[PDB]
Order: sequence, then structure tokens, then C-alpha cells
Amino acid sequence: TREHLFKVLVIGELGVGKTSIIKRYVHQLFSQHYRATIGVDFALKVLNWDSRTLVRLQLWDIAGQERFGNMTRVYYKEAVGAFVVFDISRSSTFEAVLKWKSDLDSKVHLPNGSPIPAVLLANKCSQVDQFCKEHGFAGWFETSAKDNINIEEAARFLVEKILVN
Amino acid sequence: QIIHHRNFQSQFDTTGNTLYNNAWVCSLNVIKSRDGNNYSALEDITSDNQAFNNILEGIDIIECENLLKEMNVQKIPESSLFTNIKEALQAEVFNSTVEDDFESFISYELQNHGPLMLIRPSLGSECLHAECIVGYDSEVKKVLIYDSMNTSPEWQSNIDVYDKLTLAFNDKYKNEDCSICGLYYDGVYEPKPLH
Ligand SMILES: Nc1nc2c(ncn2[C@@H]2O[C@H](COP(=O)(O)OP(=O)(O)O)[C@@H](O)[C@H]2O)c(=O)[nH]1
Ligand SMILES: [Mg+2]
Repeated sequence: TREHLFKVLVIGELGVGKTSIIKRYVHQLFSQHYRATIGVDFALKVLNWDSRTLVRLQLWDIAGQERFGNMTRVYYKEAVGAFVVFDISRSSTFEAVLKWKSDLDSKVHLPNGSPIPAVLLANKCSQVDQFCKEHGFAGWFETSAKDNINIEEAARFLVEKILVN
Repeated sequence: QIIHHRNFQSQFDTTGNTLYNNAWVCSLNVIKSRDGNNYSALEDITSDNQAFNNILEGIDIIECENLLKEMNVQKIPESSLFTNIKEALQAEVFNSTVEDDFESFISYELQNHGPLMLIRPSLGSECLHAECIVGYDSEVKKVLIYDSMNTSPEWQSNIDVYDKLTLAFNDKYKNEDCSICGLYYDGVYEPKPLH
């Protein structure tokens, strides 16, 4: 029996759906309204990965820093995985993927020198163009926070890659 | 070097598999309690408060703004050191002199005004967060942090706590004109004499 605490970052340009992905995955919820509240510093999902191992997953929303691109130490500190999110049907946010990925790999990495697993999320529901995964992405998914189409499977894929390390 | 004996509370449940949005309760209990006991906040939380033990969201800004007044929790007084720090937070510098003022600013407040609460934008969530400064150690250059997201109090580095103050005092990070962000202290705190 084992228990794991994994910290993953949800990064991407403004308006792609980073928060909606977290809101859907953790709270089974998708709403349009917003409540300014004082609660938590990040989000938590717990998964019964298998009969012996338990995985606690911290989803860190980049939040305000998304507008600037640079990450603070206290944010990327000790991250073991990452979700790079862009808005499909909008070419402006796919250009910024390379900017977010480069900044990620330079600030945080595995303790053995390798890059952290990163999953590219094409939100808001081309397929031949999976060569972009040559940039260091472990995989990509077509996700939708409104309909909950691939967010579940995209998360298990990241946990799987983290668990190999 | 200087540490206040205040009790630590986590906004996780005993098993650790549930994350409540109780940071506002824990932080308040730190600065209002004494001698490692718990403050009588049972009247506020237990009274079927929707913000207490909530998975989705915590207390509302406007509601918490009034709650701080009720419990005599004010923003720390203005001071020259405080101005130096705020001026440095706007530029995001942390050299030798800024760290010298940081050491003096933290150590002064803890001695004269007791533990401090920090209302700041959350690092990994679109809401706000609350954590407490309960002590300081000038030999290792660390500050004792009571963050209810953690399992216990943590001696965190000055650079890391400085980067977290930046979120609350730099317009680059605080948005929607949330005037509730800042450093608070217990109004009824009485410092001990120096000699
Ligand atoms: N149709 C659709 N809209 C979405 C989806 N995810 C997010 N949105 C919309 O995108 C807008 C901004 O998304 P948001 O969660 O704020 O992304 P963020 O700014 O990166 O955190 C919101 O108004 C949502 O309604 C989705 O899966 N489908
Ligand atoms: Mg967001």
C-alpha cells in the first residue's frame, strides 16, 4: 500500500478554459457564474489509482500569472506534471503553447534531469499534426469542460506518466 | 529566534482526502487564540455557516470584510519599514538591503503586534487565500508560516514568503480591486515589555 502527493500545473493563455477544466474535474461542475471567495490555495482530487496505491492530485491554476507568461518560484516549486491548455478554434492561443512549454521546462524538471510530463489539452470541442508532441509533450487530448469528454482520461494519462518516475 | 505559541489547524480533514475552504477560519483562529489553545470561533463556524467545511468555495469577500471588524482584526499600522517593503514589492527586488528590511519588518511586527494574517490571491486557484506569519529565525533567515493547506507549520525561506507578499501588494497580481488583501493583526494583542 502506497500514497502519493502529485503537484501539477494548469498553464495556458487567457480564456482557454483552464479553470473550467479544474472546476469540471474536481467539483463535477460547470457554471458560468463567478463568486469572489476566500478558501484554498489550490484544488485537490483524490484517486483510488488501484487496489494498493492512492494518488492525491493538486491542480494548481496559473490564475493571474497567465497574462504575463513568467512563473514564480512559489508556483512551479516541486511540480511533477503539467497541463498546457490552448483554445482550439482560435489560432492565437496555439502560438503561445511553445512559449508556455519553454518557460516550463526551464523552471522545473525531474530530479534526474528529465523534463516533467506535460499533456497538451485542446479545449472547447489537424489530428495528423501530432508532430507538435516532438516539443516534449507526452500526449494530447481533445477536451471539453462543458461536456466532460476527455478530461477524466487526460488526467489519468498524466498520473500514469508521473507514477513511472 | 522569536516564536509565538499558537495552535495550528489544517483545512484538510483527518484522513487528508477532503479539502475544505476553511483557510479563513484557521487563519483567524491563529491570530485570535493564545497559548496554543483554540479561539471561541465555534459561534461563527458551527452556526450552519455555508462557508465552513465547504468543498466548492469559502467565505465571501464582503462577508469576510465585516467578519474581520467584528473580531477586531485590523490591517497592520503604517510604518517606514512597511513602506520600504511595499516599494520593493512593486519592483520585485530582493537583494541584500531589501532582505535586511524584510528581516526588520517581520521581526518588528511579530514582537510589537503579534502574529500576522496575510490575505492574498491564491497561487493555484482563482480565489483568495489566508496564511499566517507566527515567528521568525534570523540565523537561517526563515519565517514560521501557518498555512492551513499544509500538514504542519513550516519554516519557509524569506525569498519565498517575500514572493507571496508580492501577490497582495503589487497591482500586477491583485485584481478586481480586492481591498481585503494585505497584512492583518489582532487588535487586542498586548506586547510584552522590552525590559
Ligand atoms: N463551449 C465551451 N466553453 C468553454 C469550455 N471551457 C471553458 N469555456 C468558456 O471559456 C470562457 C473562459 O474560460 P476560463 O475557465 O475562464 O479559462 P481561463 O481564463 O484560462 O481560466 C468561459 O466563459 C467558459 O464559458 C468548454 O469546454 N466548452
Ligand atoms: Mg482561469
